[PDB]
Amino acid sequence: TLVEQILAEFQLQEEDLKKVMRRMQKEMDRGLRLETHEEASVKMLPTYVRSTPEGSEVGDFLSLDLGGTNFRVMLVKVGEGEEGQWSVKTKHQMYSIPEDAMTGTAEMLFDYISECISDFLDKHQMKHKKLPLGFTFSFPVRHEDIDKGILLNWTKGFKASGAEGNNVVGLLRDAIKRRGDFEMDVVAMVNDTVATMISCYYEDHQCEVGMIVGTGCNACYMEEMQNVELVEGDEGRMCVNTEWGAFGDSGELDEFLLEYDRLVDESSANPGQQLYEKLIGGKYMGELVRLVLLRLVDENLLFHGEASEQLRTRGAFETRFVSQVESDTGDRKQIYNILSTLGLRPSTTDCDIVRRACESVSTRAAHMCSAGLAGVINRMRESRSEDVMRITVGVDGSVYKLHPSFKERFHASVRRLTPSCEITFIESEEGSGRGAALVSAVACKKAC
Ligand SMILES: Nc1ncnc2c1ncn2[C@@H]1O[C@H](COP(=O)(O)OP(=O)(O)OP(O)(O)=S)[C@@H](O)[C@H]1O
Ligand SMILES: COc1ccc2ncnc(Nc3ccn(C)n3)c2c1
Ligand SMILES: OC[C@H]1O[C@H](O)[C@H](O)[C@@H](O)[C@@H]1O
Ligand code: NA
Repeated sequence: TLVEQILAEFQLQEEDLKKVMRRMQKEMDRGLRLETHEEASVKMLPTYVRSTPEGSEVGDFLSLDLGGTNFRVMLVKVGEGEEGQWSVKTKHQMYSIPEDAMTGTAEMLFDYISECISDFLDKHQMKHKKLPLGFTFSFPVRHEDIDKGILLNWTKGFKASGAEGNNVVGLLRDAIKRRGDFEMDVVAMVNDTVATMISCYYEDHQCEVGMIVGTGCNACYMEEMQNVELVEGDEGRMCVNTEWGAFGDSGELDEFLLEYDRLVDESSANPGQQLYEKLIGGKYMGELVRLVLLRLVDENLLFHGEASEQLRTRGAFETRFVSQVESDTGDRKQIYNILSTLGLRPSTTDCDIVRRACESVSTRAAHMCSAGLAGVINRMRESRSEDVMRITVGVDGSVYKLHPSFKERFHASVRRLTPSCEITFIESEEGSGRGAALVSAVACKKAC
């Protein structure tokens, strides 16, 4: 009961979720308007990705993916399909980011990116090939066009100095000039949410929402042009990057924030920023569980009130451990092994408590995430005339894909909050790479 009283703090009633949903909708409306776009916690950044009236280039494309724990370079072949365009990743290489490069300047980081591109083109006999470049940049960008935009600020622990406020495409093109080895036609820069939505659209034309639940958490959707006041025109739709991770940054989530949320935030690389994301993302989930277990040990409710050296160190309870604990069949074998590796010798009840602590944090993440998506979907419903809105949501991220129960708790909670909406959820197959190449193929018809 004492353990259950502490875990009860993570509960969110239907009215709590509807309140989050309504406040998300409010912040989304505020971000789209000129008078409030600047002070808005939910930035609602125009991407310049429009509902295209046909015009795509076919062939091989080079796709870049910067945002995750590592960095990826891939080759994607695009062609004329039934729907419109098919796309397939043919070659790929993952590169790790060094400590001195992540701490170093923007020019140091982008030179390393340019060095990785050289390594890929050399080890694939294509340095002599002038390919259009597609760039998936999983960070908040204020766009001037499809191939132009400034980094607003780093998120998810990134720190490369002299990057914020500068044209990201400009940094990459300058780094390529600084090398002289190869030549790239940097054609498009898209967010990971956008890349995911675009790749899912060719499988289902009803896909007008992109959502990422991985290290970070964010969504994009197709907004009516007349509602995107930060761009000129009233015809068609434009994809808007909500940057919903920053919801709560103006105090919108204060009544829902817990001692563990406050501890994660103070110790993070961005204190006071990405608060909503800090309740959901894989960068923070395992850390939230760690802080809960530590509370239980101080209250003498877990491990006889004794925590290990590893359990008392930041980042030790990895997000994958949350997913592993919740995959346990009931024999406690998976929980025991995780805890033993963390230097603990848990009892049968300690294992059960750790499971409960994991479910409490991951259920809150799924429910909080659902209120956001329901907000986007109901906002889209309002700006349309039909009996039932049938919409497809394109999804990516390890938390949503790999966690044993997140997906289902999330789907059930979204459907509950979205009446007269028929939602289809599709997972992206190489969404970041294919999406960036698909946007690049259309953008090529105008620039290259
Ligand atoms: N089995 C797992 N279950 C749940 N979460 C996990 C699992 N494995 C890793 N993670 C976490 O999820 C994150 C990695 O998510 P990824 O899908 O690889 O996306 P990413 O490319 O690293 O960055 P973004 O923001 O999600 S596009 C890290 O924060 C991990 O701690
Ligand atoms: C739902 O809307 C869609 C669906 C699929 C798409 N595939 C490629 N490019 C798209 N849009 C682009 C690229 C460049 N611009 C100015 N607009 C695109 C837009
Ligand atoms: O990667 C998932 C998301 O993580 C962070 O919230 C970024 O600010 C956003 O650009 C990205 O889409
Ligand atoms: Na407009």
